[PDB]
Amino acid sequence: GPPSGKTYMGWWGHMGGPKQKGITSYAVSPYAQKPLQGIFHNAVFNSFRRFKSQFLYVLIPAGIYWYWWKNGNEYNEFLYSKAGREELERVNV
Amino acid sequence: AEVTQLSNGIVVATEHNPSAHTASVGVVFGSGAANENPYNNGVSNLWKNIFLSKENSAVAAKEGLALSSNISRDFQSYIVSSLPGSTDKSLDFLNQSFIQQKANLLSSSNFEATKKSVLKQVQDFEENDHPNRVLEHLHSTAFQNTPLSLPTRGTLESLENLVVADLESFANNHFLNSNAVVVGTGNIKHEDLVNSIESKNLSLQTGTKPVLKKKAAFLGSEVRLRDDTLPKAWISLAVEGEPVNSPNYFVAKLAAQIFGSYNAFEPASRLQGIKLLDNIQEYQLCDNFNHFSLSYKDSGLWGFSTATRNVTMIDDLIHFTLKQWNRLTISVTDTEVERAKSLLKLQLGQLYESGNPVNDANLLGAEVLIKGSKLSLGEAFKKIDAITVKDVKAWAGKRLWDQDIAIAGTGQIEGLLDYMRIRSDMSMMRW
Repeated sequence: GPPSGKTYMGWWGHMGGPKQKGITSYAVSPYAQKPLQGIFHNAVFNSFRRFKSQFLYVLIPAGIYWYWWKNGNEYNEFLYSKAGREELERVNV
Repeated sequence: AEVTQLSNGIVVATEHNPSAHTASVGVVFGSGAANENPYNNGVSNLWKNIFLSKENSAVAAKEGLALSSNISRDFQSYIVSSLPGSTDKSLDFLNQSFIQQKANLLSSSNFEATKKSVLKQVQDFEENDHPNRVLEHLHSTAFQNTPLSLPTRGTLESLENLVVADLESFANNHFLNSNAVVVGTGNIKHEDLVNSIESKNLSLQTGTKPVLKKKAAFLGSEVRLRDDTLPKAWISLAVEGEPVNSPNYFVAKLAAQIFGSYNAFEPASRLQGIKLLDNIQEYQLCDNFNHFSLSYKDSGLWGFSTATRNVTMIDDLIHFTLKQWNRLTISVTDTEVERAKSLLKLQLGQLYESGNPVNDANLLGAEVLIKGSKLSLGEAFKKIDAITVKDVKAWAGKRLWDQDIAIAGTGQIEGLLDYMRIRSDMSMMRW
């Protein structure tokens, strides 16, 4: 077969990053480690650290769109009651 | 081989050979690199180069004497060679540098010249000798935080803190009469060595070596030293093996002879009766490999080393080798065991019967320190001849089938995969 256009990823041995020199890494077998030692401190302390960093980007847009829907729902309930009958005739013209 | 303890507690061992034209006399101690801590690592390598310094070698050369020294993980040796008939001259030289006078070698002018020479050797070893520094990193990751992980040359960071008071402290704890064996090989007979030692009365104080707290233990782990500016990839891989004085000592040596050594550029090494060579010669997966079985006082290592330039097919070379190790448990044949019996008797016949009395003095003294005697070559040949196919399958099912490994590598090792895909090749999923 013929070759194709150039890419930005390669394969094992020629993946295509910069040259590496001076970094050393260490690991330990999973059979030599004690099982599930992150069931307590990661679930309480670390998940609380991830929650409160990102909760103002979500709950300030969520409170804007919930306040808007709640006033539009309460104004439609007033327009179709008995007390809101002369306002219904003038917002329908 | 004759062993004899004297009246003052000195052990003398001798292997006489009347058809040799030289003689060697020396002292072997039973402490090596595995008797140090991470702070004084390298004091044995410094004591070797103090013995081989220029002012010491010039005194011996005027008498016709040559000096040798060897540092290992379990022992050290200091050997003097001469002509057969100058053996009392080499005993007087060995007396005046270990017993009666040792403060003239540790002068400040001689110590600083020696220390900068050793610092140049370790720096040259770390940047140029790639198959040998990968095997030293395999010892430090398999036996980590245990005495058997320290390198025998020392490290560059530990050698620059050593002073002359560190060498005197190591000699006072380890160069003792209860830790030593006096050896003799070549054209020297046992009774003239004993009568020459007994003529000098030799007080020789009664200390005892310090005992270690930690026992050596194996751990499955890995270490990667990636360097993309190097032309090859060098890899070593091993499981836990047999110590000295094991009942399976020769069975582990025969299993490594089944897979053996290889050189891709020699025409006769491509014709060997090894089934691994059918897989790796089709696409030329490597340049060379060799299988080892290293044994120490506490534990051991069993595995192989390799070097290659086919850096995009590293995962096929590891996969094909580990699938051949699986066959020792299930389907090893009878012709492979009979071929490895004959090649193992040739291999250790060339080790124990070379013509060098310095090589024989190292092998003899290291064995009397552990066992108290030396096994003959005729009795080792009968143990090899009594190994069956059931002995190999029983050993490999305990040591190799579904076991933890230790890996070390340097160079262009991007194509070497994770730990867990190499670990899963230690069983077959078939059985």
